[PDB]
Amino acid sequence: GSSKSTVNKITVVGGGELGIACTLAISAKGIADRLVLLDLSEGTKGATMDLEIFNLPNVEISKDLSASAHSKVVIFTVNSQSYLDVVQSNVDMFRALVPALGHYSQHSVLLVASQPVEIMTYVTWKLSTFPANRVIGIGCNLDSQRLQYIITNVLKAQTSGKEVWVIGEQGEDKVLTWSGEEVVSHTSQVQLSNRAMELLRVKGQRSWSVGLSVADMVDSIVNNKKKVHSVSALAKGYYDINSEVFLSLPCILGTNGVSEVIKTTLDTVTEKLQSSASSIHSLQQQLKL
Amino acid sequence: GSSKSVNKITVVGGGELGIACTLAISAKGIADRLVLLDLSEGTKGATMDLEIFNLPNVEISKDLSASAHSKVVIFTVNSQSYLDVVQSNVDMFRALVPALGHYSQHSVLLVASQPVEIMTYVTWKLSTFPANRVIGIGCNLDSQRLQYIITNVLKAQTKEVWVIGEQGEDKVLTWSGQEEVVSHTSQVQLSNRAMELLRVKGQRSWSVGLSVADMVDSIVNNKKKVHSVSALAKGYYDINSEVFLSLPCILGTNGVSEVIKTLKDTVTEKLQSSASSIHSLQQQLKL
Ligand code: NA
Ligand code: NA
Repeated sequence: GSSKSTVNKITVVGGGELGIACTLAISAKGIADRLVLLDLSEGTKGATMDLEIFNLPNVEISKDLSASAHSKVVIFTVNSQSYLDVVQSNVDMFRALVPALGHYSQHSVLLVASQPVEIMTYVTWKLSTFPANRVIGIGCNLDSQRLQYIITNVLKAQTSGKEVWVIGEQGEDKVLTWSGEEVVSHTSQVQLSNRAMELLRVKGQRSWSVGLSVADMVDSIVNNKKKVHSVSALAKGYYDINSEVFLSLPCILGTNGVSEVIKTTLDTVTEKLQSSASSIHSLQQQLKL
Repeated sequence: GSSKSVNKITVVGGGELGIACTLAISAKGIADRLVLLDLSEGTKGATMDLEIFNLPNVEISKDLSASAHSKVVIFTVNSQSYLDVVQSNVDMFRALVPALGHYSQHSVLLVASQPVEIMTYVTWKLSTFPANRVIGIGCNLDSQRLQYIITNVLKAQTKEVWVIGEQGEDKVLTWSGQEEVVSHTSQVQLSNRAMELLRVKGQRSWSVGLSVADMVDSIVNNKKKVHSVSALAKGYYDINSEVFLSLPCILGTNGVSEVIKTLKDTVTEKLQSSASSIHSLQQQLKL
């Protein structure tokens, strides 16, 4: 008792934790005018039953691919022994999905959040027959937003007009670059960069964090923010890469996807990027697409 | 590039469950202001991404006093023999609940930490709040799923069924009943089947977050909606020990306004058994 003592339609592909995280983050900020969650699991699982029960006003859950029609953004969150076999399994899942989703939303931006992101973005590009500017992966977007917060807020470091980005291939080995001027000591900038990078590298990347970074990218696209994000983008022509690979590059994002790749200062950065391009390209060559 | 081919709500804990509650509450616009208390080692930067994301009405803090004047305080924090594990959880609550109760003296305390029955009792003891304003998530998620299973998965004619008692793999159900007479055997068969469908399902952080947000909705908007929540069960089912079990309650601005009357033998048997075992564990805890 009382005793004491335009209508912005967005499709999230996948009803797993990442798909749910994207859905909730997008809904939390009111980014979508309407949101379709494509639940592609076995029906018996009832993977998204709780979301149906919760009944978000502008959210529709469906198992029908055609429910995604006329989307502004289609977000891929789905995922499947040896490395090549595991990647091939993911590729094969995308092969049965991307062409249909591309058909249903022919003017959308395709946003790839499935891993390994560089290969999966390339695969999505090849399967959709979309222009490269409208196919992007989450790349090092989360890394970059965190790194910038680390420098500004954790380290309270004086950075003057210069912005820092994590670029290239997503992984434990991380590559950074600066875009901006006030003259700064090379030694001090390297020391700052190394320190902020160490702080970043120990952090995990859980589904909720990825969902939040995805929602922010969708925000930029649907509202034509022209905000810079480091995303997986077609890297041929940059850093003397002559192969068709997607690496994370700082891009201006808006209604038509990537509007511009911004220039950064120019060497180990090129070397690491070319090495990534080489290994990614070699793995793409042995995949069945 | 071109080429082709004022309702203030505090969430206690910044772990996955705390985040899930925060996002679910924000998604529906339930909170006017939301404070997320990040009680981890600040070195981990547990909630950094949520700060970066910058939800308009969300404040992240490590300061307990930032929770002051909340309408609802949600406990999502958690954490070797079973008694030692629960004791560590109790000890964490001992350093927390009394301060949060002090800072929001007129709030409803909503306990989402496990084992929920014991942790709700502990929160009740530590806060010195009236029992109606201390509730646990109990079997709320179970109940909402079970009703959805019957109505939507089984398309069965009947919403008036609740999962009650102690949260666990072996579940107890009860019906409110009405003027329409139904065959006992048919109702038992329906219940067993829906219960099996429910029992194979997991309860992930995102699912619990959604069910929590819905309960917060009922409280802060005074919905007077029935939820099966962990509530002081003394007086019900011949239990005269102070234990919290999940009972169907009407929730509103002052927490539990009424425990609804539900069904006639095995249900009481299972409830008394749960009451006894829970009470035994409470007696051996240091509170
Ligand atoms: Na809906
Ligand atoms: Na904020």
